[PDB]
Amino acid sequence: EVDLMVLHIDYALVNLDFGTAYELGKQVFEICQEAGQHMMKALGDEHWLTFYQMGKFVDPNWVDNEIPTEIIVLQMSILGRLLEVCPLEEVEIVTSQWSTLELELSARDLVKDKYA
Amino acid sequence: CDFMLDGLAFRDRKTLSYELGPLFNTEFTKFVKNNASIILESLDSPLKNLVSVINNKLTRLVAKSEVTNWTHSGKEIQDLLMNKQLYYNLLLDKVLESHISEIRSIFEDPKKSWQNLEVVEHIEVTQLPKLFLAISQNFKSSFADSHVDEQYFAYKYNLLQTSYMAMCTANFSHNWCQLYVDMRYLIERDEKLYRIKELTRNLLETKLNMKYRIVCQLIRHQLTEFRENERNPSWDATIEKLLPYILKEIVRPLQKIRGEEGSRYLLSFLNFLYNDCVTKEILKWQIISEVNSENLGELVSLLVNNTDIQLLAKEPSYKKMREKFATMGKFLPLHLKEIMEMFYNGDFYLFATDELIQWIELLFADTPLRRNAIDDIYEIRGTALDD
Repeated sequence: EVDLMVLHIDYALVNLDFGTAYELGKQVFEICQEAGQHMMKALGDEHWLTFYQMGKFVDPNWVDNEIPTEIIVLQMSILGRLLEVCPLEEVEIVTSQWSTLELELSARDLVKDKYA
Repeated sequence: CDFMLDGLAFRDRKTLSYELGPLFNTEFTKFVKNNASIILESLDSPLKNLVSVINNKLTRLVAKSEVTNWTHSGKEIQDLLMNKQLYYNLLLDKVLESHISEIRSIFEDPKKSWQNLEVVEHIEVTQLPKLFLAISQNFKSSFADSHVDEQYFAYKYNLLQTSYMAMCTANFSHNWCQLYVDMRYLIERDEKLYRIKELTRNLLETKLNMKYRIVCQLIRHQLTEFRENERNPSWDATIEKLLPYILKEIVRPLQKIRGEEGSRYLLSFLNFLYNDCVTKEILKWQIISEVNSENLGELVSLLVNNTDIQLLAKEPSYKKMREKFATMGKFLPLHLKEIMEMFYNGDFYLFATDELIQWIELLFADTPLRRNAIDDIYEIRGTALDD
């Protein structure tokens, strides 16, 4: 079921449905969190690449090709939760991406947000 | 691979490569990686010779098989085989893996005994600072007899710091200020955590700027309501949304910070709230009607009356800003004569001369009484600067 749902998340990224994608992500995360540790490890070793791909999603249609601060914090939380159970050999890149967001996060005008 | 090359037919080899060369690539790669220690243990070894053979042979397999669905440049194997000059970066990376797995398991505790927060001088701080300190101990200890360059250790150490803080923030989605105070305690325990300090200041600025966005958007929406509607100002956004959000998401957490940083961010927050959210925003108005002036007066009144922070009552800036704001909410619905005579009393000592003139112009229309008032205030502030 998680497999079908992550497939759906994948093809929705193919469809750019970051909303529904993140919703199913909420869904599957909470599903596994009350499923168990084995499930954490399994989903991790099976689809951390998926989660990474989609935590590094960029919409070409974004205003000025700039990521919305809402989407910024969204992907930020995404990477934060991922980092907890993703395989070790990847901790760097995601973290970089994390900082990649964070620095960008620390580089916008928040009161008058062009991307809100 | 021998049976691939010299044992299969062209189409056989081709099919079988097409099918498993991806798996071949990934599995042989990950094996070499996991076994990097024993293979790069020696400079020249039948193991390294054989593995270079296998790499060349797999490359020749990609070639002879002429496969595209999977490719194997072998360049990675060539490089790792040539990765003889580090011999410690691999070990340091294994140490990194151990430490990150350690910190992960640290968060994987089902009993959540690490979440048990202990009051240390008075800040409640979880047990995670101690475990992170210990992991830093273990890592600096691992670097002791490692010949790793001191330029890769700093990057990997800041990477640990960043990853760890991201882990915690993910585990501190709602008690983020507790995380902030725990890491402030860590900084007080170890000032060499500059990545930690910059990141925690950045995420604190992030959260405050986020609620600042929320409150300025909600304030601009309330001012939009005020400019659009004059009968029902709809204090709902203020009374049950803005004031409680401020108290229990800003005031109470910033007090929980409980330090010069807590008080300073409270003080900056009420700068942004009194001045930036309201004073600057109200000053941006074009005209204020009598009913709109009464509504702003009431808003300002129940703000100063609803945002008093007795913790900062001793702060001269707090008192000055709150008195300026309360006297704003006072003089908003008053008449020009009252304004002039309470200015003669000196109550506008917190208001700028130009700000006061703009206030009178936005409140009171084009009248010679307003011109007298403005010239009186101007020249009073002019003789007040020659002494």
